[PDB]
Amino acid sequence: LSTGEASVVLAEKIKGITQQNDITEYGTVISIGDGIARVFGLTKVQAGEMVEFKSGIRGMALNLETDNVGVVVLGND
Amino acid sequence: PGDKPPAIEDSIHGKYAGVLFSSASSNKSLNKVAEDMKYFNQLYKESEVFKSFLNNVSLKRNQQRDIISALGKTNFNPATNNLLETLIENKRLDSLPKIAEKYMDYYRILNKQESITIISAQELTAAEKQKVEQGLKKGNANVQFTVVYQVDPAILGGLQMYSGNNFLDCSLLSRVNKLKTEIAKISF
Repeated sequence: LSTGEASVVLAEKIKGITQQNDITEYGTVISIGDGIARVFGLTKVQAGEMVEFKSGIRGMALNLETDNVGVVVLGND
Repeated sequence: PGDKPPAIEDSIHGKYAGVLFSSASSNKSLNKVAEDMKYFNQLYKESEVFKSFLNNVSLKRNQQRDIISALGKTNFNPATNNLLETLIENKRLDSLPKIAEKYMDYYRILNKQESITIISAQELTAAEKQKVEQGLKKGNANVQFTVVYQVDPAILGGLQMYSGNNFLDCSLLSRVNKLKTEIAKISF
């Protein structure tokens, strides 16, 4: 074992998953329901910011939690 | 040691750590797993990507399994490998760090060595410190210990010893307060 295994993990992560875009500006939907979506890794977002999903429908970042972001969708779930 | 952890707790990390402690101490080994868990703790804080990976929840189970293998499939006790697999299956991987820390705590409780802290207003002269060691020894007289000093109190000429979870106050400040209170209640 070694401590420099970070590069190994980094290399494995970049290849195995065709994902992990610029997390600072993008996020993934953990769950959606009851007019609420639990986004993930939408860091650097501001409270009250306006986000947009894939389909183009928009939402506002109401709650900013440590792990996820609570966004209210301005449309049909 | 009776395949029983020091304490039993219902918290998530507590539950997993206790099972790991029991299972590990059962087969033969605890120190091996201790190095594995200690390695994870150092890595969780030193490697930024590893921390982001653990906290990442949008990751699939298969993806988590492959990245863990890339880290290392050996140098980790079989219990540790089985623990990681279970965490991946139960979506509990994010709590892996806490578990680690908690486990070492238990391990450090099994460690006989302890640190004793003495609080005194006056600076402790080296000759005086040697006498203090003799007294602490004669008090315990059966366990080796490491001494620590700290001098920033309001008490004067008093010694207060902290030993892990025990506190013994020999401070003169306590004597002053006790006398002023008892003299008040004389009820002449």
